Amino acid sequence: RECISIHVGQAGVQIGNACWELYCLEHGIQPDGQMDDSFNTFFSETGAGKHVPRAVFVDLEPTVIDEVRTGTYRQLFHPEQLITGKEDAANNYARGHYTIGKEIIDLVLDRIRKLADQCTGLQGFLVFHSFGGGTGSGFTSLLMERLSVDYGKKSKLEFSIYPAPQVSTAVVEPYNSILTTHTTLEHSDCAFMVDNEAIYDICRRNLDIERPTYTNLNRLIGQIVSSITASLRFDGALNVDLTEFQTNLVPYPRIHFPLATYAPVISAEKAYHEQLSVAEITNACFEPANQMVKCDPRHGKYMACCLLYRGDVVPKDVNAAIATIKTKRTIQFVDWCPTGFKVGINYQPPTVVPGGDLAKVQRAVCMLSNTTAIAEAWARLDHKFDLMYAKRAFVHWYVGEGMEEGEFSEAREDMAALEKDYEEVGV
Amino acid sequence: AECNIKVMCRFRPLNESEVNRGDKYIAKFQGEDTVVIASKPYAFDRVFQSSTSQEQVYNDCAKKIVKDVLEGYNGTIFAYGQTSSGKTHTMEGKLHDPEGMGIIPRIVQDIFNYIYSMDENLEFHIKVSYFEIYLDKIRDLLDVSKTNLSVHEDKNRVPYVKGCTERFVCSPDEVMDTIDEGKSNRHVAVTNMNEHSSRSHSIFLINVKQENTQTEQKLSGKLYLVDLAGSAKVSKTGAEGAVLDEAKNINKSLSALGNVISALAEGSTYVPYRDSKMTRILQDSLGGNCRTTIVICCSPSSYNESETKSTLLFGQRAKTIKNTV
Amino acid sequence: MREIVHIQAGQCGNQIGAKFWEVISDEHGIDPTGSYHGDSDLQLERINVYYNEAAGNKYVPRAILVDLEPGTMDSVRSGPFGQIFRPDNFVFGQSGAGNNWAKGHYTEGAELVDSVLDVVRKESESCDCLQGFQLTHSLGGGTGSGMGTLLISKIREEYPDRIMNTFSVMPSPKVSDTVVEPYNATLSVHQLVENTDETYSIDNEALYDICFRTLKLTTPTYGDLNHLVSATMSGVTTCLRFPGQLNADLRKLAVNMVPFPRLHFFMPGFAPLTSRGSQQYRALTVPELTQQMFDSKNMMAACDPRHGRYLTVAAIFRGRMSMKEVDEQMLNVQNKNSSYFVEWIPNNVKTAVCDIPPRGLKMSATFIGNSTAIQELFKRISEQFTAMFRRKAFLHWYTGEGMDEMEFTEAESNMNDLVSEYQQYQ
Amino acid sequence: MREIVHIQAGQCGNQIGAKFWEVISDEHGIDPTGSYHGDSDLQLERINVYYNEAAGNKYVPRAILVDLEPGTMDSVRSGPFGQIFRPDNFVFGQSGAGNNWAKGHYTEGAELVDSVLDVVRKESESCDCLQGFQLTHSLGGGTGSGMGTLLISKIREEYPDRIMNTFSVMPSPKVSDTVVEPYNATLSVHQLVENTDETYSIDNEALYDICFRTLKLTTPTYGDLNHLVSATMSGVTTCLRFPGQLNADLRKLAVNMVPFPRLHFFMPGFAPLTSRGSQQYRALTVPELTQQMFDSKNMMAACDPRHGRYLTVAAIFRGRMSMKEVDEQMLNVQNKNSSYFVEWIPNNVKTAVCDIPPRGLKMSATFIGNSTAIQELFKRISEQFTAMFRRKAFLHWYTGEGMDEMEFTEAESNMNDLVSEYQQYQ
Ligand SMILES: Nc1nc2c(ncn2[C@@H]2O[C@H](COP(=O)(O)CP(=O)(O)OP(=O)(O)O)[C@@H](O)[C@H]2O)c(=O)[nH]1
Ligand SMILES: Nc1nc2c(ncn2[C@@H]2O[C@H](COP(=O)(O)CP(=O)(O)OP(=O)(O)O)[C@@H](O)[C@H]2O)c(=O)[nH]1
Ligand SMILES: Nc1nc2c(ncn2[C@@H]2O[C@H](COP(=O)(O)OP(=O)(O)OP(=O)(O)O)[C@@H](O)[C@H]2O)c(=O)[nH]1
Ligand SMILES: Nc1ncnc2c1ncn2[C@@H]1O[C@H](COP(=O)(O)OP(=O)(O)OP(=O)(O)O)[C@@H](O)[C@H]1O
Repeated sequence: RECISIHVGQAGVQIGNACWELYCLEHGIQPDGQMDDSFNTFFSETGAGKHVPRAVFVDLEPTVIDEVRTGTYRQLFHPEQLITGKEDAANNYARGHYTIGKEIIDLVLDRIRKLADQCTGLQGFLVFHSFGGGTGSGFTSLLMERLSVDYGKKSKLEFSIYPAPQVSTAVVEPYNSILTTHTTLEHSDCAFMVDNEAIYDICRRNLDIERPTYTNLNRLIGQIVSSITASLRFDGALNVDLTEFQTNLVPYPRIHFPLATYAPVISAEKAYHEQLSVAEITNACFEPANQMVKCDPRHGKYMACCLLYRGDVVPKDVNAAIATIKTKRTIQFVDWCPTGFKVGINYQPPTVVPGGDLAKVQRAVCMLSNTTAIAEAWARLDHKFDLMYAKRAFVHWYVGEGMEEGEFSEAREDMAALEKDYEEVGV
Repeated sequence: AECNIKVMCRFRPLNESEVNRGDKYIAKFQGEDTVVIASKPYAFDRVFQSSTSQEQVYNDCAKKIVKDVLEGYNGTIFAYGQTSSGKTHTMEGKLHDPEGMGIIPRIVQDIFNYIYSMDENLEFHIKVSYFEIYLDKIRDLLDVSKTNLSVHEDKNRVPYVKGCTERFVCSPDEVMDTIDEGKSNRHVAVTNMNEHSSRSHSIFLINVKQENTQTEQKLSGKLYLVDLAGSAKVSKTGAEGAVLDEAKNINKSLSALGNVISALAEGSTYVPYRDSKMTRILQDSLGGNCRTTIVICCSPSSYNESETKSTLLFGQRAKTIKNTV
Repeated sequence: MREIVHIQAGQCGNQIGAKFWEVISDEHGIDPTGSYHGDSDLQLERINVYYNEAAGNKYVPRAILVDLEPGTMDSVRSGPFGQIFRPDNFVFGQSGAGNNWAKGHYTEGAELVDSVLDVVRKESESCDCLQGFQLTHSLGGGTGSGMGTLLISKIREEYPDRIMNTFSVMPSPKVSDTVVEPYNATLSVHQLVENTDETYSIDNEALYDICFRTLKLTTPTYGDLNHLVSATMSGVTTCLRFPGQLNADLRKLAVNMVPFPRLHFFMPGFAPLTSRGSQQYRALTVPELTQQMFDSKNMMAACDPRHGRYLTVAAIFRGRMSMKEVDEQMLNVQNKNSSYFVEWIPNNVKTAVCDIPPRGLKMSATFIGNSTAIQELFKRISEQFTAMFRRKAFLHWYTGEGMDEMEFTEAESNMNDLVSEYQQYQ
Repeated sequence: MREIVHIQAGQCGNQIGAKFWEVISDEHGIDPTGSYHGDSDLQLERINVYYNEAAGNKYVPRAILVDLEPGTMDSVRSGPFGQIFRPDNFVFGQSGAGNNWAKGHYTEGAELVDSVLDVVRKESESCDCLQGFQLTHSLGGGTGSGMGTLLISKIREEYPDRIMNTFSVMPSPKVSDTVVEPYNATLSVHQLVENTDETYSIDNEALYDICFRTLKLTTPTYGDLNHLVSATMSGVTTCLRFPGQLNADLRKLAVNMVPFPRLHFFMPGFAPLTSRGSQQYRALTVPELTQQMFDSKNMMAACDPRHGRYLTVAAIFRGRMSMKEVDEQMLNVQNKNSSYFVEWIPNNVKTAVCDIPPRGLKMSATFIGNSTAIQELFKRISEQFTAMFRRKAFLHWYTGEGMDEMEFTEAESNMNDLVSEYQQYQ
């Protein structure tokens, strides 16, 4: 019951800085790399009293891969896993895919094969990237093509980071987001999305962090990925493996875009002045104020909702909680999936990061939802791309890499064909 | 005074790699002017169907430009489309055979055969050069030493190529020798989609300085016979190594040609001819006193349907443009 | 590892270049003798991107200091930091350019640029993987304008893929220190727009304006102006010199700041720029830096940005700071001031933040901006050009070096075309 | 959080403004250096409403000190509290107004107000939510009268919802310190009544009268008068600066003190105003303060309230005190003195009490009053205006700045209309 991870781009490796911080903390694994069957999913034993992740960090720019090599997590990570490039993709989908992409995939794809044969219970994959720069967009679509044709049958958990609706770190990333989604549609088995201003807004309102940096964001993002894989790492009343997400949330093979959320997002001082049970955290995860993307669920409908709980949670009260969700009319499921609910329970609760921002709670929920609410984000992301594409803005960089007018049109009609499915299933 | 830029279309037969793959013959024609692709008519001035020959295309496409450019105006003929479509076949072909050869040597024979029909006192000073754009460098084809020429404006601010080996020719047989010398010097690599993949934008200029000894009215006609490269998707071609760097400057120029065509078609302000050096020498063709006619060679296969339909959008967007002749 | 070969040409380019090495050497804690004495080990991480390791823990910059007047090298050599440079890099002629573009481009620098090109090859082949060429020159005079564009042509010829970075100090009619300014400027930009990918249009008139209004200096020497221009050079390369929450390479700045290949003429800025009196009466918070960055008067070019619109801007921040407050300020400066931003681009801002501020200061920022208002610098230079060119004054001194009148015509057409295209997207 | 941007214009407005910052800084326990050293933490609660936080636990007031004479800023800068202000806020010309309304409004201040408006935008956008603009100016002279009303027009134009608070120091014929008093006064109030929502009509004649009768001072300097006017400014804003049993915002004062939009000309007061000898012979109880508040001679305007009637009055109290004794005194002062209160309004009194008295004093109060008797200040100014306007004396100095005679006619009509409407509700 293993699952190997890869981390592409600045956003991916920055997630790995905090995501593996809480994985090794949950299993008592110090940064030195030592202190039974729980840690085998994400840590392999090396001889006697030592552990190594099944992790790969790739970034064509050498800026932050070496930062881990000189940071505090030097002994934990095997130094050959920390793969680095020579020059930067520089916010170009084509540069990370054809020029600089094609010089290092021969190293990392065959290295990912090495971890496969080292493992036996490889369930699937979980990649970490963003649609902002060329690394997270170009190199992943290149690698996903060669990883899909290599294995195919195995699953892939895509934890992408959108560009926000109005907030944004760059100008060219609509070209990156529309081009990487043209290839990611037919390859990724599950596409989990994250937004920038939403997670800024969540910790400001609920957690009361008025001035967060990116390291504060990646703590709870790793908690979200840690929650879905906690059922594999620990025992519970009703465990769910990675294969449940493909069978429960993907009604059709093209609409495979869930939405992640987490609760209770509560600070240290508010935990004492607020009681936590399954009912209020369940209703807290469905409201738009706590969704990880800037899309309101009332505009659309929930096709499916996988509720993954942690900590001491009995199995009879969850049935009462989901009953209140079904009768509440502000959120409504589709008629084609009336029993749109899956429950998962784990006895081991979440762990608090030392020096972090989140507070320790006896129970927590990590709810995944496949819905039509993401079609609004696709439309406004596709709409803003049309103004730059109409004037041929920033096209001379991509076609200078080797592309042409054609694949931009294929990326446009593919997005319309994707939205053609969302308006179809929204009936 | 003012004329319309003449857009035409041509299709080849399905090649060996296309019929072996089992590509469907999606080409459907409603007359000799419109083609129906994906249930959409794409209108052109003359749609040369798949069964057309070399002589059939030349008699309707570039037969009129011989008389236009020798009247005193300038001409420009140039092919567009993805790789393996037949741009090198339609323009050059095989110059030894009368039937297999393309539009370029037929233009050569028609001008000289036309001039012999004229009176002896009509003097004709015909100088010809041949050069290409390779890695964004103006590589001369009739000369090897000159690596990169410089773009210069004429007396009335119109861009030309300075230092080009404008060889004064006398007979048409000498012109065929110049093309064979330049055809060998053209950078042509091998690819799975196109074995004869022209990796450069070859321009073959015919400057016919013509003046009558009796009337003394001097005239000049520039005829730019250009053969562009193909807009090659790297996924289909698999360009790696040196040819990958060639694909950069090729699609950069073709996209830049798409930029000025998209800029001029909408009636924009600037029309960036200075975006690329390929667009510079075409500035007299696009926004000058030339009766520019353009054909596009398109592949009829459904495998290349994406790049094919984009060629038609480039064509129909170019249809709304009018030249100030 | 994304190395950078530095070029300095002309008296102004050598002066801003000389002070530029003074600033970043203090950022890395490098002695004037070249020995490293920095406190933090992160300074020695990416020290290779501007220096080369030598024996005895000594370092030497990859600075190719070019000129035609030997007196400029003596001032740099006798300066506080002259001893750190390699003595071999000082390639210099005997006779000055005399403020003639054609001399440095055809006769004086054409024989010297062949010797300089071998040194560029020496520093490039010693690199692991060079990213771009950081050049510093003024368009006033003959050395920086004429020989500099010639040197850019050869490097662009041999390296058609690297990032050709230039800092073109171009003056205005408000400060006309030389009668031959338009011919030096109009002919230099004829080569820059065709070859280069970055052109930081800095003006002396704006630079003096900073010293009086926001810096509040009584006697601004040229060295005070060199300190400000050096701050912009250290700001744009701060991402690829230290770890940061968002590391944007110069290629990653060029991809966002260049929506079309010719539209690569920028307008730099820097903050906090506080006087000695206003030090304690100013908060170091992030919104205070942002309002000083986008201040119309705090631009280092004569063109006010309110007269046009930004195609795309960048803000390279330095020091520890929350990303959320940076994103809100990048958000707010396009909501209310949407008239100063073109709306056919949805998001005109680029962000970046390093985890190491400047030495002595707690926080800092650096601005890049490609505005449609910048065309008036080219418009007024064309007015000065056509004013002197209509009667052909002082053109015969260019004919002696083989330069023809058509080259002035081709430069003016390419100059005027540059004015029209910024007027299109305004 | 209901922030307040402060404006100071003219010599008198800068003097009362300079002493105003002296008083409230001592209420908050703020050093002249700006560092906070207060005993109670409640002083630092709403410190943002007049100050901005700075590094090193330093604070700076949001004081935009405007003038046309640079000598006024030197006196404020060299004063006991000049070092706390930001040096950037001191926007000032070179030549004084010369006691001409048209100079400051059209020629002298019109070029300077554009620079001042950018500083108003700087302090406003840094705020969270500004409530109103607290302006201080005298209607005598050209700077406060002419440039001040121009500045009020631009701020009222950009901010048509905020509370435009002004403290118009208007003299009487009993103290005629300038021959051009009526033209400066008549033209200034032409703009104030159309734009502003508060006009605290303070008179120098009444201010000197306080010093002799109830304060019993031998040599009342202007600084003694500035201490009294500062007490009124600190009194009206005491609700929104500290916790209180009834917190009335300036909008909550404007809603009660303005029964019709033009009737917004007030008459301030303050108590306890005791001499040095009468300190021990006076009880600090609440009824003793109330009789001093409503005392006809203890008003800061030349118009006695007995000659007319109060439309609506307010009493902002300070310090610990029972609400019942306050309500009885507010009740009793309208029962027996009902002739001095219009009865078509049932209750003409507004009450408010803070839980923090002034520094050094145990209890205090502050009076606001919109009386029909206030019209005689406008009547006598109209008599002086028509006396000089009937033969058009000294009008030609206003024609040089483009001001026409019809603008004097429009001001006089709006002036005389203001006199008639207070006569209506008398
Ligand atoms: N901000 C600064 N500007 C300078 C400085 N020195 C010169 N300049 C400005 O740049 C203008 C021209 O630049 P240069 O001094 O380098 C003339 P150059 O050396 O290139 O030619 P020659 O000296 O004739 O060989 C010049 O007129 C000044 O306006 C300086 O130290 N700092
Ligand atoms: N209660 C006080 N009244 C003052 C003070 N200074 C002046 N005044 C009175 O206000 C009257 C006019 O106000 P100003 O002194 O400000 C004249 P202003 O500066 O606005 O114009 P110019 O000085 O001509 O530029 C003036 O005649 C005095 O009666 C003061 O410090 N305190
Ligand atoms: N939530 C979150 N987003 C991040 C983080 N780091 C980067 N991002 C986002 O990732 C986007 C771009 O990601 P990348 O593709 O990795 O950018 P890059 O690696 O610097 O690409 P280059 O410019 O070519 O070097 C940015 O727009 C950010 O908004 C992070 O730590 N947390
Ligand atoms: N109409 C046609 N009939 C028969 N054969 C053709 C035709 N068009 C092309 N071919 C075949 O294709 C081969 C090469 O095609 P060609 O080089 O003309 O493609 P291209 O479009 O010129 O490529 P490039 O992108 O280099 O311009 C020729 O050798 C020829 O046999």
